[PDB]
Amino acid sequence: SRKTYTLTDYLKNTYRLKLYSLRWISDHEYLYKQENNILVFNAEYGNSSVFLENSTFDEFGHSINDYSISPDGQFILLEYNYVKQWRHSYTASYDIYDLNKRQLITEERIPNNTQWVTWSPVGHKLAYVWNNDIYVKIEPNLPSYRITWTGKEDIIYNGITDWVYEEEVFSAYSALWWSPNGTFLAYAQFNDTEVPLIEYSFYSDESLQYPKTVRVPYPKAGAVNPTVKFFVVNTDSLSSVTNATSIQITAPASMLIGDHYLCDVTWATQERISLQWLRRIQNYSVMDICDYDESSGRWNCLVARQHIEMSTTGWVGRFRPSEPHFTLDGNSFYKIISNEEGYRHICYFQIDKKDCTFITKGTWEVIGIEALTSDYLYYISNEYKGMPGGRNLYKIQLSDYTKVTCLSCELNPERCQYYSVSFSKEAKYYQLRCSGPGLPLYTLHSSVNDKGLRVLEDNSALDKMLQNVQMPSKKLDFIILNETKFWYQMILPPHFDKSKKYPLLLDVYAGPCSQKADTVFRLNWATYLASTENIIVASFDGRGSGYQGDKIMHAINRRLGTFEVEDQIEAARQFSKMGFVDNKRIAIWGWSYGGYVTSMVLGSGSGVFKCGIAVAPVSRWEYYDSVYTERYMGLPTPEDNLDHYRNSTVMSRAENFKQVEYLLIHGTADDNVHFQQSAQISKALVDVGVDFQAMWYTDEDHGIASSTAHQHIYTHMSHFIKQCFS
Amino acid sequence: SRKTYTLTDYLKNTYRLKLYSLRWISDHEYLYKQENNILVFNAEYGNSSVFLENSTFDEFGHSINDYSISPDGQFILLEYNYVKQWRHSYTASYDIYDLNKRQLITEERIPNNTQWVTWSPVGHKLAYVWNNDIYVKIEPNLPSYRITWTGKEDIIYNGITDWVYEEEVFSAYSALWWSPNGTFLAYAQFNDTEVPLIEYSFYSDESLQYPKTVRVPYPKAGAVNPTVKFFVVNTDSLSSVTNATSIQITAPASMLIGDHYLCDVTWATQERISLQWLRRIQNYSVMDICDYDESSGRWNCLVARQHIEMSTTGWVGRFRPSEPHFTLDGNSFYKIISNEEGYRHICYFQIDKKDCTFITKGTWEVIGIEALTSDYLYYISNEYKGMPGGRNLYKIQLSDYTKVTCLSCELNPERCQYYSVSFSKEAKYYQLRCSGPGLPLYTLHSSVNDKGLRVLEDNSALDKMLQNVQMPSKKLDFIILNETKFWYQMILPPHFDKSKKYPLLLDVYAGPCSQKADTVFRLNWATYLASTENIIVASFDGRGSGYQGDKIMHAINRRLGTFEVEDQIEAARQFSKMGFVDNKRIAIWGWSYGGYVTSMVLGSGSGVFKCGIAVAPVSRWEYYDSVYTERYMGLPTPEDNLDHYRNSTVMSRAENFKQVEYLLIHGTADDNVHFQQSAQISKALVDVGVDFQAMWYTDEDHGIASSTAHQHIYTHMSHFIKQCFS
Ligand SMILES: N[C@H]1CN(CCc2ccc3c(c2)OCO3)C(=O)C[C@@H]1c1cc(F)c(F)cc1F
Repeated sequence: SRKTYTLTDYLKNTYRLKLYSLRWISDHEYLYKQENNILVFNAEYGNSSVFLENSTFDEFGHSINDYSISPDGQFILLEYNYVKQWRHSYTASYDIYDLNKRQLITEERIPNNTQWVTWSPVGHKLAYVWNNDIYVKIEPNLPSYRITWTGKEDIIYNGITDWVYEEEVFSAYSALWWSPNGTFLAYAQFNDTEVPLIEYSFYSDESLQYPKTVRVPYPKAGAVNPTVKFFVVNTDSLSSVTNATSIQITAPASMLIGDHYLCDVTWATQERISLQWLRRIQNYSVMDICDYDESSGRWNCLVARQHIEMSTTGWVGRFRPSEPHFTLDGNSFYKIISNEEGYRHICYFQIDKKDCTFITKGTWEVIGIEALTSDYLYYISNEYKGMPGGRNLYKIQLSDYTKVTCLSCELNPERCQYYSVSFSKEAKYYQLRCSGPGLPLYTLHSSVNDKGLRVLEDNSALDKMLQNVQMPSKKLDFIILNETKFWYQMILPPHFDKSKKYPLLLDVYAGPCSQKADTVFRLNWATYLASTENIIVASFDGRGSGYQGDKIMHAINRRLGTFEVEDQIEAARQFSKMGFVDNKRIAIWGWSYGGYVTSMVLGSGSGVFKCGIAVAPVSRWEYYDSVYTERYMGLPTPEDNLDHYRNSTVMSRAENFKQVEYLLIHGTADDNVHFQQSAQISKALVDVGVDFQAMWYTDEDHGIASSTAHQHIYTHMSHFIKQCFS
Repeated sequence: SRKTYTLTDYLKNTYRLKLYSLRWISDHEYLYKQENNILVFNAEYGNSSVFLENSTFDEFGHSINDYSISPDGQFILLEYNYVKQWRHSYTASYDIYDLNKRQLITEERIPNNTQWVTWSPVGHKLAYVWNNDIYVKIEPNLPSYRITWTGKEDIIYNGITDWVYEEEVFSAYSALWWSPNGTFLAYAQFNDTEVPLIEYSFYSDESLQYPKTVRVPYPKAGAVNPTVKFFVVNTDSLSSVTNATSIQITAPASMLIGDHYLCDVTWATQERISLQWLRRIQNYSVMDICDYDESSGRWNCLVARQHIEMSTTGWVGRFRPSEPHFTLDGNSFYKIISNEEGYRHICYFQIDKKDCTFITKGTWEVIGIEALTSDYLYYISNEYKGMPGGRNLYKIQLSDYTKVTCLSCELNPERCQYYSVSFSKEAKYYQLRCSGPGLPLYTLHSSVNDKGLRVLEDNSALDKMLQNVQMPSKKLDFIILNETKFWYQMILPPHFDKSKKYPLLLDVYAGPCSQKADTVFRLNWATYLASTENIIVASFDGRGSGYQGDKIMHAINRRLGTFEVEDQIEAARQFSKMGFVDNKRIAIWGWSYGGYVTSMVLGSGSGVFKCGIAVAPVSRWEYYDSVYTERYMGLPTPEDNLDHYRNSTVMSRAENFKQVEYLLIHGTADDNVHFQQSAQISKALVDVGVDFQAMWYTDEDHGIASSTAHQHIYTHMSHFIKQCFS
């Protein structure tokens, strides 16, 4: 028949998925950015109007990669000169455009190289970080206010996170939090003074005669961590002559005793804020709730109003302890915690009551609390059809927990089993985002009746196109390892025939709380490998997996590099026994953590895999950051878990590579998983006399995402798998 | 028949070449180190005696990788704790053993981490460098004498060279020169204060958590060079309370005007020393001759006694201006300079006479002045049979230049056409070292009659072995490019048949003044490729080549990356037209400069080569050191030669790689040709969409010589060529 999904189709993106990215600016309207201009839509009827003309900035004399509209509708922050840094951080230039007088504000503008800018939740206030310091701008055109004075590049961070807090705990560059009505501005301060530095070369443009040495504060497992401090300033009592006074919120005592982290900050009310602290041994976490003392200016976190969240089987939280969701009066909150059975469900807390009440339960987990009203609590779980690789929106009645209602399950069971949601400001309207198993589907509904208002995007255009091509099929199912059931998924070739014996590629990640077997629709490298190369691309979620309860997830506690890789081999070993697998041609590949596992699996001497590809893998945990590695491995000291830190390296298995064909790929500018980790993998192989393929990607980081590097690395890998299979 | 020379034979060294390394300690005896003990031989009769028993140091409690016997016979310098640095430099610990009292001297011993140690030419004096400073030890057991006090790691070097002087001009770490009778000690001082640094990561042992950044003062083309100063101290007028006074010898004026180098120091007499200076534009070089002023302590280099050596066609000297050889009275000297016809021959100088007299002439060149007596001058040239890839020892009568006599030519024309020689102290005896075309042959002779005394080693043992194996044959011959003849050599497979069509590998180097076509016997990778894989491994010496006169050598002046690569293609293009070459399977590979050419050739779009391998190549000249690059390319400024610096990069040709199969190999710790150069080659290929193979060698430098890396890199390459050919 016609043609297949080729590699060029994947790299050149000839089949484009359509999205529908809207931005709720109220409880009735959302902004729908189009390529040229920005519209404004009326959720109820759908009528729309141009918010601002595409031509409006024709002669701005600068490319604008991003806009940001004040919660006022009164102003537009314009971002340009974007210069990416790490996964989330980056700097840019900003100009504020007045929608009132339609004038570009030119006085007291924001500095260039600003690290972070953000409006207050309600007016048109501004808080930005520049040179690691925090500034506040009560008016778009008024002089700025210095909040902090201790900023020092690479040493002291104010309002922005350092490398590890950004990547590991906050997953953001920003470390500042406005209060509900913009009155207060809370922020964190990080001190990297004694954090060791990671140094690597950056070659830059050909014209750069001498390579530069990039050095960033990065604590590797067991190293000295950055320290943290919290402050809350009053953006209403700030002069222009006085130095704004930032009130510090310290403690708790149970955390000050030793190395700790600040893992969450969520405002309860106009004057109440909650902080969540975590010990370096991510076993024990403490949440404090502080009130602003009217006639003292300070903040008081009452003991008795704090809640301890710990774990005897593993660490706290999937990645970081859950986020609390406070009721209007802030006198109580809902948050996802682990079950007495080990399943993450919603617990209802009274700020001054020690015990909470689980409102949900069962052998499934609540992914996330999406919205809260005085009436209902909207959450997303994988309860439906009892399959953890699904996602549906549910709403539970706060008056009767017995009354839980799924709002996505039946909308279109055939095409959608994986939703994500986006509510308007008061949760009066919401947009459901279906991403599989069929083509992505975007629709709008209203919370009063959960009535379907209309389809925002059905990817019909993409569909029309995809019928002229032999697409691969996806099978989501499970197998049974001694009692427990583990899910897997296989990307099957067009006209798949269970009679024939296909070569198999095991796409692996297997990180703690990961999930490679789901119902999401994807047009990636696997699509091609199956559509054109007729290769089955499988994925198995074994011990360590997430969203299935701690008994499975914490299985690899203080024991990384064990069961999760062991089960990957087990899965393949079974896949081959299913009759449509040529057990003579079974390969495995993964990126990041998946690269670590690929290597561990190829070095297991299992004999199951013929060849494999590791892309930017981890070779030994003492090389990765503290926050991540220690959450699962504890500390690398002989009193804690050093022995296992040593038993789970890749180099220690080098000898067993004699039996396989291996391809090691790593970007030289990887700040996350340092090139060092692969430099130690190759050295071990060379010392053992093992031949293998290699490929470095100069100036590329953990993503190898630049246009040319991306197309280059998949082409190289495609050849590799073809060679190993044909 | 039996078997072939396999890859394992090459890597595991199953067929060992025998040598005969002796050390003349007089004009009648030499020391012959054996594995266990050290013997002493009587050149005349051959009788020998044990100089020191192998057991003598059984319980020294340290492995000794090297000995050094005083020109006294009285002492033995013992080297241990060897820690290699660059190509020549390294540090070690030293203990001196007294052969008189057979006692290990324990007082005032030499410091650990000593950079360089050396005896005086006659007694048992010692001069060593430690922490970049010079110390002198008049007695093995007496307190040391600080000569210099300005030493500063990576900034100021005293008595030892910095990176570039070591690698480029002196080809040694040592920068100190004793006078004939040990009275005076001359030394150079280098200042790297403003030399930019090259920085790269060194990952070290797996246990090293954070990679270290190695940084060394390295001037790249056009960068700021180190500056130099010369001093001569009197090791006889040194107290133990006073700070030794070092008299500086400066100028010349014609050199102080701008950037210059110190390219040679050779003592004439007990009180006379000669220095050779070279301008940064290695066009013009000045030799000063200085005498020690008896009643003034200072040194005077008389103008009038200095000689200018320049060149209008190219640079001065093959690599650095030749070394002068003074007559006993130091009132005249012989040195190899370029002919008026462009051929390097011996010129006779009177220290105060401007013009010299050429004693040799012809269309061949004098390789080197080996020995000088009041009677004859012994030199080595490639005059015999008129083939520049040969080497023979000649002696010319100083009384009649008409009387030149070859001393090696006829000894064994069949087996030996490439000799090197080693004279006893007074040139009363000499050892000839034949290294091809047959098996290496070592013999001893006496200068009075040039009588053959006896064979020292004939590699009979290796010969007996090699007859049980199908060895490859070597053909040395030339072709004719418009008038001129250029030599080539081919390593032919056993039972070669000019009827059959063999795949061909072009082994290339082609650096300025290089010579890949010679008559030397070698057991290397080529041996295997031909003996077992039946692949012809050729080598062609075209424009740029050396030992054939400047018309050929200076052809690539200020024009690297042009003719020398062009002719490599030309040679292959002819080789294919010789009927025993499968022009469908022609490959090319090279290391260093040969890697640069391989890349330039593969990016020429010639279509002649199918595949190729570049090992640690140079991609663009602005990346290599100043001294080397500028000697051939001038300065990278728009007023000099920047345009061509830019036209000869490898990246600029990236596009044309679409047509070939390429393998890029580079060591990550290469301090010479920085990994940067290949990081820029791969980046260019990725940006152009070209697929290729790669392989980095973690912690290996320009040599990739460590045991495991060495065996690893040839195995990988062997597979590559086989894939490309079979
Ligand atoms: N660097 C890790 C970051 N991360 C957690 C992100 C996150 C933070 C906060 C949060 C989250 C998720 O959900 C809710 O709140 C990961 O998921 C994996 C990342 C990883 C693992 C490896 F082993 C690698 F080698 C390389 C690598 F980047």
